[PDB]
Amino acid sequence: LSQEESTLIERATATINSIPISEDYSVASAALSSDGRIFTGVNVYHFTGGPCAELVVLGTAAAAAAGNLTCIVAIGNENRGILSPCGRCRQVLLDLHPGIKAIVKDSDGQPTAVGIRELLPSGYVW
Amino acid sequence: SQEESTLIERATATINSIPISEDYSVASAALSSDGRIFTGVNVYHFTGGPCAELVVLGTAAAAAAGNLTCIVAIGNENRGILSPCGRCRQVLLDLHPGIKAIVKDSDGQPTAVGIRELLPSGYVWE
Amino acid sequence: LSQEESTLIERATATINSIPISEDYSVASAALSSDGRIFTGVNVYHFTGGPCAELVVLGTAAAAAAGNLTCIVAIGNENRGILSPCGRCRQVLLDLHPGIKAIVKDSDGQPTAVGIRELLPSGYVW
Amino acid sequence: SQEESTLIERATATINSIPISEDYSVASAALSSDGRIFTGVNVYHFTGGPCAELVVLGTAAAAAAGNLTCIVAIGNENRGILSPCGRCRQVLLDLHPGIKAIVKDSDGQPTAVGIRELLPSGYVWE
Ligand SMILES: CN(CC[C@H](N)CC(=O)N[C@H]1C=C[C@H](N2C=C[C@@](N)(O)NC2=O)O[C@@H]1C(=O)O)C(=N)N
Ligand SMILES: CN(CC[C@H](N)CC(=O)N[C@H]1C=C[C@H](N2C=C[C@@](N)(O)NC2=O)O[C@@H]1C(=O)O)C(=N)N
Ligand SMILES: CN(CC[C@H](N)CC(=O)N[C@H]1C=C[C@H](N2C=C[C@@](N)(O)NC2=O)O[C@@H]1C(=O)O)C(=N)N
Ligand SMILES: CN(CC[C@H](N)CC(=O)N[C@H]1C=C[C@H](N2C=C[C@@](N)(O)NC2=O)O[C@@H]1C(=O)O)C(=N)N
Ligand SMILES: [As]
Ligand SMILES: [As]
Ligand SMILES: [As]
Ligand SMILES: [As]
Ligand SMILES: [Zn+2]
Ligand SMILES: [Zn+2]
Ligand SMILES: [Zn+2]
Ligand SMILES: [Zn+2]
Repeated sequence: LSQEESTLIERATATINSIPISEDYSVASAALSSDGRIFTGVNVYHFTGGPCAELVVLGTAAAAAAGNLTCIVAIGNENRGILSPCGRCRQVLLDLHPGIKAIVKDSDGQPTAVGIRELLPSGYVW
Repeated sequence: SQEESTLIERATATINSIPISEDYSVASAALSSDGRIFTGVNVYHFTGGPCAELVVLGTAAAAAAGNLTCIVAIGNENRGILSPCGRCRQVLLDLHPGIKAIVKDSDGQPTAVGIRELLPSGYVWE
Repeated sequence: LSQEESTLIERATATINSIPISEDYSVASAALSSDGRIFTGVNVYHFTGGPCAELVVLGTAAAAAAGNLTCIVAIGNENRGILSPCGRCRQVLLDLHPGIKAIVKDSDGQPTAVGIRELLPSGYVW
Repeated sequence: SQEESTLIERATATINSIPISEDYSVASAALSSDGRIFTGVNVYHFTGGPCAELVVLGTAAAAAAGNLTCIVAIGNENRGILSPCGRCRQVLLDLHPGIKAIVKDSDGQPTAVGIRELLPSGYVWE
């Protein structure tokens, strides 16, 4: 319902729907920075651990000296909507942006922002 | 080459435009067949945070860049050109088989080398 | 308190304490199979995503046609005790062994077996 | 060579001793300086599940094998020898710089090749 939430979802959705359907690049992500910017990116699939969209976003933000990221979401291609961050993404997000929130779907399938720590209970502290 | 220098210059500007960091310490820049340039910075993590080159691949994909023809990585602390790691070579060989990577030759001078030459008898993923 | 729990912890602990102190190999893991076997392994640290001990254990079990794994634990070197599985390990465990439990420490720092799904709420379904 | 054939034979027996699987489809066997042989099977996962070779590295480390001198990977479906992937070459070059890998030559016959030759102008991690 949030304007910030709807906008992030919109940017990620528009990003994935603007590229050709691909099995290598099938998810887009968008994150909001505390200094007033939004960074996007798409995943790179590879058996050796190609980065999820969220990790591409982290590198894109870093390249712009974005600093602290407060919220991030991932949207799947072919109108799949919000995709929950995988376990590796949660670990990287927790270690590099502990104050970040991730948008996921609740029981009713409605968008909801959750603290990263809640997505990774008793998380490993690197 | 003009295109070569262009990527080196862009990646160098990128890493020199962000705070010194152990998490974000390398920048990369790639050239697409259409002539566009894409950049990115690595995201270090023990679970396999993406190298700058992989962030670049995802950034280009988010822009529907298509095929990439050349890519280089520049390290912080004035280290200069860094040869692509083994994982990067595999991902590049699988997603952009015709791409070339810039590395330092015997005399420490930059040069463009085909991906296949950097991964002889390479494993071809199906 | 469980005998099965104490034994897994013991096997993992004995495994890590039997090798030279290393920054590359610093954690051991042990998992129980439904067919009556216990598999161990140590991590392999690498920036490209060297496998955590638990992933080495998964490959070791697979090599023995172990089948279904029911419980797994990780023990750090230098008497660090039980280490919670990282986010990537949780994702791999969920996708390859959905019925498995992981031993982690509770508020009182006491060993406790938890369902993998509880360690990865609203988990991404590959 | 006798040692060569030994690794090939061991890895072949390993992959042929487990159920056909898309998650566990390659076996690897390595030789240590002391003469011991270590095996393992890959663990496929998009977040970067370990290749069989990395599982082998962790298995050897759990036995305090020390330095590894040679390693090979054998694929299921009677595919035979598989060249080590780019990520594997990087990890091998960083943790076992003097190791050699068995690959198929021009005539498709097995041969031992130094890791450095498989990763020319390789990135050296610090
Ligand atoms: C044959 N092949 C493989 C196809 C394979 N089915 C692709 C696949 O499953 N990709 C997925 C891998 C990562 C990605 N993903 C998942 C969770 C996330 N929210 O953290 N962020 C993210 O980017 O989601 C993709 C997704 O749902 O299409 C090739 N690409 N060649
Ligand atoms: C303590 N710590 C770790 C510090 C560690 N020394 C960082 C490090 O070595 N990072 C490296 C990881 C990836 C990156 N790299 C390497 C090869 C490449 N050309 O493919 N592309 C690429 O981006 O190069 C970085 C580099 O040389 O500083 C933390 N960040 N917390
Ligand atoms: C300089 N350097 C890096 C040193 C670095 N500090 C090592 C490090 O942090 N390793 C960690 C990486 C993975 C491992 N780990 C974590 C969570 C797990 N339960 O899922 N399973 C697992 O094996 O835990 C190790 C641990 O706690 O020592 C080198 N190795 N060269
Ligand atoms: C649908 N799916 C994916 C199926 C996929 N085709 C599996 C696949 O290609 N796996 C490969 C991933 C790693 C492995 N591999 C590659 C190079 C190596 N020499 O370094 N060592 C190694 O173990 O080789 C396997 C291989 O050739 O079957 C699932 N498992 N769910
Ligand atoms: As939000
Ligand atoms: As070039
Ligand atoms: As248990
Ligand atoms: As050999
Ligand atoms: Zn992810
Ligand atoms: Zn790399
Ligand atoms: Zn892990
Ligand atoms: Zn590999």
